[PDB]
Amino acid sequence: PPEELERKVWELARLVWQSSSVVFHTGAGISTASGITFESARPTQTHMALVQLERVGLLRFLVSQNVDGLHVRSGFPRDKLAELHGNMFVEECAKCKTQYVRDTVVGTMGLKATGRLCTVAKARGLRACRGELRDTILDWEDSLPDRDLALADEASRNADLSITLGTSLQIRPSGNLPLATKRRGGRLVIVNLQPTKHDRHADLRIHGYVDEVMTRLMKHLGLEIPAWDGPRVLERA
Amino acid sequence: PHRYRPGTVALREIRRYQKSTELLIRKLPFQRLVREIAQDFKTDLRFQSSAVMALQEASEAYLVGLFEDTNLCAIHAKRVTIMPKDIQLARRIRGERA
Amino acid sequence: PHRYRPGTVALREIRRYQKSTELLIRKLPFQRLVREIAQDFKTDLRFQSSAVMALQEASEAYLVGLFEDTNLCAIHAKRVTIMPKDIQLARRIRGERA
Amino acid sequence: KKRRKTRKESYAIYVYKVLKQVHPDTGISSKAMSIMNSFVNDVFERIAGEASRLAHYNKRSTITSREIQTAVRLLLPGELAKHAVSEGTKAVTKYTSAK
Amino acid sequence: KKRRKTRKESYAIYVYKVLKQVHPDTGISSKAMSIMNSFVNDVFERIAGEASRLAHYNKRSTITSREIQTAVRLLLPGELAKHAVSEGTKAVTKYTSAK
Amino acid sequence: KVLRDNIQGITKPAIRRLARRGGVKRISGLIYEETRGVLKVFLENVIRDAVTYTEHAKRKTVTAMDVVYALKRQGRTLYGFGG
Amino acid sequence: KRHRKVLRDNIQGITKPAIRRLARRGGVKRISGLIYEETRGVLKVFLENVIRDAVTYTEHAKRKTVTAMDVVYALKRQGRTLYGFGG
Amino acid sequence: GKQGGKTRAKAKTRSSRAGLQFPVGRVHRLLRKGNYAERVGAGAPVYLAAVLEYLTAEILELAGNAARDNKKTRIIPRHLQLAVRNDEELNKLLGRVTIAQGGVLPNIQSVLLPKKTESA
Amino acid sequence: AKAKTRSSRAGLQFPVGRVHRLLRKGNYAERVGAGAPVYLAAVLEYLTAEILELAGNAARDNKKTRIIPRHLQLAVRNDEELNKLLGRVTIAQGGVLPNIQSVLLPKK
DNA sequence: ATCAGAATCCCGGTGCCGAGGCCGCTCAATTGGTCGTAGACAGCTCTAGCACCGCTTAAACGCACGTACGCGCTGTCCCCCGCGTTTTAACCGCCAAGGGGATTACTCCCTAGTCTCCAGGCACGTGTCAGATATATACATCGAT
DNA sequence: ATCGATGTATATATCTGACACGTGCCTGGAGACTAGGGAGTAATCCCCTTGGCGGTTAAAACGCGGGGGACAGCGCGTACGTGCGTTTAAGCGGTGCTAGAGCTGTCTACGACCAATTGAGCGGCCTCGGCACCGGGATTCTGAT
Ligand SMILES: [Zn+2]
Repeated sequence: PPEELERKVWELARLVWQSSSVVFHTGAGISTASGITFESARPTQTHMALVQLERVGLLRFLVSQNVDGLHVRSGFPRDKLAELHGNMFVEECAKCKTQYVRDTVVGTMGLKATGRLCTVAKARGLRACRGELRDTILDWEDSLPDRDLALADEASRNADLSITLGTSLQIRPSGNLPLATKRRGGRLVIVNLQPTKHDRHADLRIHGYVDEVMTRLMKHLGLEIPAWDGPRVLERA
Repeated sequence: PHRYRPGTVALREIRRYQKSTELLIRKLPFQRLVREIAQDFKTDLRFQSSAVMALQEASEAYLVGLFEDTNLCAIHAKRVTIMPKDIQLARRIRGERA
Repeated sequence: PHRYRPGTVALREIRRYQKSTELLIRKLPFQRLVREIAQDFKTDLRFQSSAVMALQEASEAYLVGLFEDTNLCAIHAKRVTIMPKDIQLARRIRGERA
Repeated sequence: KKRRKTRKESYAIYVYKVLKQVHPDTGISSKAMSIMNSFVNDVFERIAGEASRLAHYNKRSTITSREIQTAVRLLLPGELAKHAVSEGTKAVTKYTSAK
Repeated sequence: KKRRKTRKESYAIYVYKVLKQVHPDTGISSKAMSIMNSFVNDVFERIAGEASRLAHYNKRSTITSREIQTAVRLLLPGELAKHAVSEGTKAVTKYTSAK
Repeated sequence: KVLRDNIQGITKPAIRRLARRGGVKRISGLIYEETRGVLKVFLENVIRDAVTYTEHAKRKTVTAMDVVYALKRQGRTLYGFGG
Repeated sequence: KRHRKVLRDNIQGITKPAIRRLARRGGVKRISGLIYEETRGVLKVFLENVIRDAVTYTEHAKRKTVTAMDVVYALKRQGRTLYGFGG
Repeated sequence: GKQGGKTRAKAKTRSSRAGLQFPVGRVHRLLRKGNYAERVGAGAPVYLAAVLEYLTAEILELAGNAARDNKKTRIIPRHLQLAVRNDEELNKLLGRVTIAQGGVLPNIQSVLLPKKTESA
Repeated sequence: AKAKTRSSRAGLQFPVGRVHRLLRKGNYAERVGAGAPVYLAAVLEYLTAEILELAGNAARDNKKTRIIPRHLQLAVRNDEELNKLLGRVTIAQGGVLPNIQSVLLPKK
């Protein structure tokens, strides 16, 4: 019923307000929610509200699964994000592990060679890196992007309130990282209409449309959601 | 009415071209190719006539020796027919493609 | 009761011996082999300790590089098992037997 | 003891002095140093040998900045050659400054 | 005329003189003579180059008959080397007769 | 077609004759473009050295000696044109 | 025997598991049982070719020990340069 | 007058004058004693020292990165092999060289491995 | 006294005195000892005598009286030791040996 | 996938011997300078390289046909892998002892350098016969009946 | 097994330009000489190499079990070889022009040699911390349920 949903979303606004180290986890539904190209799709309200929750300090760190890269497109500060499956906008240097950002999507997938040879110049007048650039799409069930996993695990081992939006926790280790927030004695909240394997484990369970919940949550925090002012590219908060 | 069976005239061509001194590429086409390549390195070059002949002798000897090693690979794989992967295996094992 | 699937331990062995860098042939047998070979060229030769280590490094690196090329030949013939004919093809294309 | 010492030259101090310029907080083992010393001797013998052939084919007596430059351009592949040529010209022009 | 002759040296007369010693009725074409001249120059460059390395490794300033002999023993394969060293010593000992 | 590119001057029958001179009985239809790529790479490596020897001599003409020295460097010594 | 020993059969000391480990470093998954006698043959031919040169370098030097530099120069001649032994 | 040299110039080495770490004087002395040509001009050893220094700085840059990735802080022969073989220009330059104690790059030919599930 | 060329004194046709200049002016070493040019001339003569013997026999088997580039290639490649000495050399206009792999030939 | 439980990873302790710094001394690099010739710059001449014209006919091109080869799949056998027990000799640490590397001092045989002498080897010329071509004719062999 | 027509062979005469030989010229090999340093040769120190022995315990060798790989068969589809008629342009010969290779002359900036002066680089010694080892705690998997 809508009155119970509203009371549970009020209590979620209290949990989010009161918690000192909020970690978001997101899955493909929230970015799909505009009716989903990866280049042409504008970010959904949920993403923009996450940016606004970040702006007020109601977000410690962000994890996502969404291969769309709309978190990257929204210029959510890259340093506070993990996109555990890889992103159609992001490639990496093999030889020296620097990263990049681009106007075009990468297009290839599976950690294959994208036809660019890096750009990092060097003192002492040595060659530029010349190292092969490689796509970030993992294919399936390898070791994740190493830093993105370490940070996501670390933040989970260090968070008092995880919140999981448009998420099925079923992909390991990804959705299991939210059990490290729980295991240390932190709270857990899950928001989905779909089933999930760890569904029993949370402090609060919501069933409802995630953009409606997040729009309500923002209204209860007294915050306007920022409309997207075209694409964003902030490496850093 | 008459027609020789397939592969027998190819086998006659093996038997013939292995008996001869002659160069096997057309000479003016090889001139234009050598000039097209050299113009990437320096504009307005000339060639001695014998410099083109030295390039043709070396390049035809190289292609023949490559095809001989390519044949060894095709035969080892239980094929009569040379394929691009045989050229690539020969060139990898010789240290050209590595 | 427990039994690894044949080929999976062999695969771990690859990963381990590619990570490592020590010498793989036993040192006393290699010394005696080198002395038996050298005895055909001169009687009563003596060897510096580093000279035998350098022969082992060079011969052991050559054997490894030959097995890479042998594996390429085995794979090209649609096999996973290396055989004497693969060593023979690699040595023919590299110009060692040719 | 007994005045029987015999000095052996090596590139070791220069390779070390270059290493601390490229990576200040890094060291090198005695086997890695022996490998680097052998690498320098090989590349030196290649470049000097081709500079010799270049001089001889042209009937010149002198190896110069030319001959070394074209030996380097023949021997080194790729951009390794263009960077080596840029560094050689930079060193020779700096050395010719105030002549 | 104006002295532009310049005088190009070759082994042509000596390849011919050896041919007539071995097969008196046979002759040799100008392309084949050019190939034989190139073969001599190549084998000369190899043996002289290996003799230079042997002299240098042993800190010796002179190429002697020992350096040419070891260079031949290293370069020539199999039985061809053993006949070559026999012809080499025979020539050197004959040249040292009465000397 | 009058607009021939120079690398297509190394005709299919010229490649067949080179393969037949090398003892090849049967030739796949994809061999010809691969063989042209191989030949262009071979000629770029020999010509780059020959042009380097030409420029080093301060002259505008590529000579038979510049090609022989390029081939001797590549480890492909050619007898016939000089020493 | 304290002096003047003669040797034979030492080639079988290049053990079956030693040949296996070399094939492992070179990426080999599976090895036919005939490979060991073929690889011993190849190793012996290679090792004779390096030793013949190494010993001709000792003879040219007029000394009775094979040194590391003799082996380094023997390998360098054959287009197989070894770094790390003082060359 | 030669008493100027006895009291002035203070031996500014050809290396320090050219802005180099490698020994110009030693490279020159080796070019003269190596019998490479009858004469050796003043720019030849400066150029050659600059090139040898560039190539050593290139290998030490890549070897120091390989050492750091292995969490080590002293370079060992393994790091030189990992540096040389992962660079396409250095691997071609050192194509006939074996490095002692260096081993080989971790590499399995792909048809040897098993295979995996998917769900998109 | 009347001059005798060092070749005739050494009992060989190749030019000892020329090979001595070519050594001294080739910069191979600081000094070239008097036995070195004699030994090197004797070896070059022996190697040219072997290749010309084999080439003359190949030409006579082909019923020609002049040696041409086929006969030099036939002589080198049919000999297991000259082929290994000339392993990387290519001879202009020499062709290749007539070989066909046994499995390519007809079944009967 | 749920359940403990391996199976391995991450970490703090310990320890040793190899890397880095310091010292002192000796010999290789630097300095200033002179000598003479390698080679850079200019002027000329005449080779051979590039460009164009048109003619011939060998070669490349392109389209048809069909045979045989590539390679996809499958079944059967045996050969190689993994693991458990026993046997072996590699390894290591010690100790013995002398062959032969490496360095030194002596010293004379050898080879760079020199001037002048002269005949060998190169370029230029011309003649003819080994070989290439055109034509006639016999045998070898491939493939169909 | 025979039969036929195709291509390679073979026999002939005939015509032609490359090689073999002859002659003139000038360059470089030779002859006899001198000067000095390279390397032969012997005597010594003492390093490191070869040999022998006794314990240990890691690796090699032998066996046995069984499963996954080699590879021989066979089937099917398309790709490549042989052929023939049409189009292209390579190859030839001839004529024209002038860029640049090649040689000769003149000059001077460069670098080899040399002696005198000094500090940059080597061998040796010593300290201590990067890292090989590991035993202990956790987690991060893989087998047990
Ligand atoms: Zn990079």
